[PDB]
Amino acid sequence: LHALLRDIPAPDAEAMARTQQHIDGLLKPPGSLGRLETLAVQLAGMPGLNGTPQVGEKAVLVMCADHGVWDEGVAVSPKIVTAIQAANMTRGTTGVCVLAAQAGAKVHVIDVGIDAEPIPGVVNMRVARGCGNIAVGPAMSRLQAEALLLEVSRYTCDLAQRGVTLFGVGELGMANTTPAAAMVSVFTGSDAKEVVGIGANLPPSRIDNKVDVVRRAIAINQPNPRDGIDVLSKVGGFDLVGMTGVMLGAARCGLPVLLDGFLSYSAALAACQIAPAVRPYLIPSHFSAEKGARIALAHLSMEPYLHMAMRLGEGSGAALAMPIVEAACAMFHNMGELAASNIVLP
Amino acid sequence: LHALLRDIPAPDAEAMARTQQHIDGLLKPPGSLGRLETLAVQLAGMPGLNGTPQVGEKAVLVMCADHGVWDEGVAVSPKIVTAIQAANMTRGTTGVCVLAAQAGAKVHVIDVGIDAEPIPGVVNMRVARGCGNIAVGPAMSRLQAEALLLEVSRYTCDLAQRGVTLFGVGELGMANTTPAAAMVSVFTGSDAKEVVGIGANLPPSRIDNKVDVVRRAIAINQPNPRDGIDVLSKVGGFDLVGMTGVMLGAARCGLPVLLDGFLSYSAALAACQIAPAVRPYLIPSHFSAEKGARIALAHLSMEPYLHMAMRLGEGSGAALAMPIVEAACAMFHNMGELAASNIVLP
Ligand SMILES: O=C(O)c1ccc[n+]([C@@H]2O[C@H](COP(=O)([O-])O)[C@@H](O)[C@H]2O)c1
Ligand SMILES: O=C(O)c1ccc[n+]([C@@H]2O[C@H](COP(=O)([O-])O)[C@@H](O)[C@H]2O)c1
Ligand SMILES: Cc1cc(N)c(N)cc1C
Ligand SMILES: Cc1cc(N)c(N)cc1C
Repeated sequence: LHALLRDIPAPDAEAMARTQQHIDGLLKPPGSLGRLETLAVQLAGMPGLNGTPQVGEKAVLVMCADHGVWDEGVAVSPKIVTAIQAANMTRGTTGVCVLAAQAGAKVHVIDVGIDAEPIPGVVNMRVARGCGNIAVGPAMSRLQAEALLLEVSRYTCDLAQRGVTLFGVGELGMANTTPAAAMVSVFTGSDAKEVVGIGANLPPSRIDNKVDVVRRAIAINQPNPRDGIDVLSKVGGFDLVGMTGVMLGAARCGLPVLLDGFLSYSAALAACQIAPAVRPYLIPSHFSAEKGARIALAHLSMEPYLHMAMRLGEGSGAALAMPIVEAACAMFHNMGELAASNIVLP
Repeated sequence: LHALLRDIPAPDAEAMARTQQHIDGLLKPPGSLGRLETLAVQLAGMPGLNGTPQVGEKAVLVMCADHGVWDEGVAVSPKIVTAIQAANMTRGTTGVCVLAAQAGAKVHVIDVGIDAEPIPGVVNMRVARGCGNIAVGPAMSRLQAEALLLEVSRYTCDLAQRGVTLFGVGELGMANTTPAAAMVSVFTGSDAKEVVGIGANLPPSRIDNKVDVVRRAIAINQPNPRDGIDVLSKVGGFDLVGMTGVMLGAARCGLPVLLDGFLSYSAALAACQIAPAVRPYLIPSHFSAEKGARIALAHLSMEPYLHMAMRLGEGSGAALAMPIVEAACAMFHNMGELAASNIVLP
């Protein structure tokens, strides 16, 4: 794991320089394509893409798991929905499945801790039947966190061998916006009230209880904000740990990762805390309607491309933004050049 | 033309109701897909789509024309770039061509007033070799404006016959952000300084001159803000008139139109002023980096889906958002239902 974090490659400034020069000479006013140009350059710096903005196979990894904190009354959805929905993921009827299909990406459903019997067709990496109730103690041990990080990381970079060049991350777990809020609060230094949202339609009246639970989880566990793994194991979850692992794996693989919503933001904060070298590989997708989204994105210093007021999770936003990443590549490779048209601009 | 505006159909509330009910029963927390759900319902109300959110063939109409106000030193790009770029549009090497190809849409290049010899492969609807310099008088006569509106409208709704269900609008004309700013100023009531931007990389030092020109154009022409056609003919342009015509044509055809950038916003203001019934058919794409974008979007009461800091024009943003429109349809048609999975939510 120390080896893993140690070998994360730095962006290729040489490739980025050639990219910028090429973009500037395209049939358009310099910089007129805004963030599309910026995105194209970023990709070019990623060693896994071979010095150029390109997109081969696409995959969305969905980490599924249950949370003990569900018993604290912080989620209105039945607990079994996690297992049921994970199963639907294999049938391609879920939101991320439909959106991924539109983007030509493949959805990988991974069980890292669902509290139910194993689901056929689902990748099995189950740590336990649900994580501990963070309200009264840790969600898991530090070893269980590190082990899962390692496992998911290898799985991710292994997919690279099969031709995957763009990753999307997502989750599925009833009550997971609670540990996510706790993590955001700890990494950010913001009060729980500022980060706790309604998750999956939590009634406004029950919001006060959710804030109390987050506070309790933090007071009891005393997670070290300077230790990302410590925070994840104490007030996080298996699904959140998995998302972090995907980010570390892609970074080590020198490939781009598309974040999704609020849950992915907390995992991204943890990842960047564990290994800053990961940041250059992160690509935002949309701006989650969850209350604590603005704060989480600010500390990540990211500005999403899409404002859809989405809050489904599953990696649905990640899939929706994949066409954008491909558009930056198309621009870079298919556009004509000013010089070829004898156009000279000041 | 009065017949045209008179026959614009109202949205189908019955179809929209069935749509909302169907979306609410999808395999996800009600409303969790945010603006995707809202978009899906909007499409369902459009009579041309036959009571359901669907997308058949896609087209982007690019209105090209030159402006006399160019001689006032408000644009840094050579005037011939309009003709040269219009030609490149036929070769598929321009920004909108590359982005449209990615979206599977066809680009229609239409010449409504380029100041150069006719370009082969370009649809000819030329009103004149460039419009009048709005700084010293009107850009065109009221009749020339009404005639072009009618011509473009018919062309647009005629494409519907060929299977087009989604339209994208765009333009090409050196110096056109000047008349666009003038129009936004008049329709909005905002001062020129608040709406004039740098267009295609206009040096910050030359911005003062551009503001003066806009003021002069308004003072001399005295356009009636309550008369959209009056405003277009006086301080608008052929390309701006064409964009307005596309919007009126699609609306009459009961079909959706994707706006592009700042130039499209001014055309949209004019269109909604001429016929309010057009508003329900307008779909925003991205948020233009042009200074007067926020104000124009506010009066249009629209919130773009994409924040790419783009300012190329051509309809490049419109093309970039087409996948989003298709995603709303995919969600609506391909997602599973809660009842089928025995999932019950409060
Ligand atoms: O991705 C987001 O921004 C997102 C925001 C709110 C809710 N969710 C989804 O809803 C679940 C978490 O909501 P909750 O109320 O059970 O804490 C989880 O399974 C996520 O997939 C996801
Ligand atoms: O669409 C926009 O928001 C947009 C914003 C700024 C500039 N443009 C493009 O640049 C041209 C107008 O810029 P300018 O400086 O000649 O007034 C015109 O041909 C447009 O296609 C387009
Ligand atoms: C200079 C220039 C300006 C614009 N507006 C466009 N579309 C293209 C080029 C090349
Ligand atoms: C209830 C519920 C919640 C979530 N978070 C998801 N993805 C799906 C469903 C059905």
